[PDB]
Amino acid sequence: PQITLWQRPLVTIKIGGQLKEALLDTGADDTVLEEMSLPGRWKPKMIGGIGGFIKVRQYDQILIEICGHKAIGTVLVGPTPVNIIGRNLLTQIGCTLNF
Amino acid sequence: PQITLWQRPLVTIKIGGQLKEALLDTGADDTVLEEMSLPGRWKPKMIGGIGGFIKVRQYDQILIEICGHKAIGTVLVGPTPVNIIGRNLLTQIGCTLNF
Ligand SMILES: NC(=O)c1ccc(S(=O)(=O)N(Cc2ccccc2)[C@H]2CNC[C@@H]2N(Cc2ccccc2)S(=O)(=O)c2ccc(C(N)=O)cc2)cc1
Ligand SMILES: [Cl-]
Ligand SMILES: [Cl-]
Ligand SMILES: [Cl-]
Repeated sequence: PQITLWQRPLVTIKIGGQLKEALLDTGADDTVLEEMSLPGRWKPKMIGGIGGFIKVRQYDQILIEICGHKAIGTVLVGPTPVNIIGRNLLTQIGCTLNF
Repeated sequence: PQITLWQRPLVTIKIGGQLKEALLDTGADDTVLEEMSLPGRWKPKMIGGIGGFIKVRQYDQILIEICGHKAIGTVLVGPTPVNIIGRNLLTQIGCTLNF
């Protein structure tokens, strides 16, 4: 699709079999979801937000669908203001900014 | 332009006679710049996300040029770690997400 930005670009994602609402965030380098169960081992990751850096859990090679587009990549889990699809997965699904 | 998300979508803007680098950020409702002077009235606001909240000054009806595109809108000014062009101005230059 072509998504305008008059409203937040909230889309449905599917991960671990569940539908969730997430924000397409080109300012986020990474993908960070609210606390959830993901398979496997995780590694530590620091993400720098507006108020400073925080520790989150990094899970690699996770299947996630974004508006029906299948992706497999790194998903961080932590206390994000909203589920966020950041550039790692936006790139994967072929998303660009256009004006 | 069509801007890839392999890297951060950093652009040059011109605001208040200053040339700055800023991130095209679809996750940001409003534009947020590092401390600078702007003309006119302002009112305080708090904005936040990962790591917490910061206080900013909200200036409305500010002229920004983004990639040669003029746009008018609110600019939040405060101790942000990165200059952000949010949806309030992305819309004005006709910026969309595309995949
Ligand atoms: N209310 C408003 O207008 C408003 C609020 C908040 C801001 S913001 O400054 O925080 N801002 C820009 C920014 C800040 C720091 C670095 C790059 C970009 C958010 C938009 N894009 C990412 C930011 N974040 C996501 C977010 C915050 C709030 C609402 C929706 C989305 S986040 O939680 O800092 C985060 C950071 C980084 C990562 C990562 N590494 O993936 C994930 C999450 C601007 C405006
Ligand atoms: Cl840890
Ligand atoms: Cl990835
Ligand atoms: Cl505005």
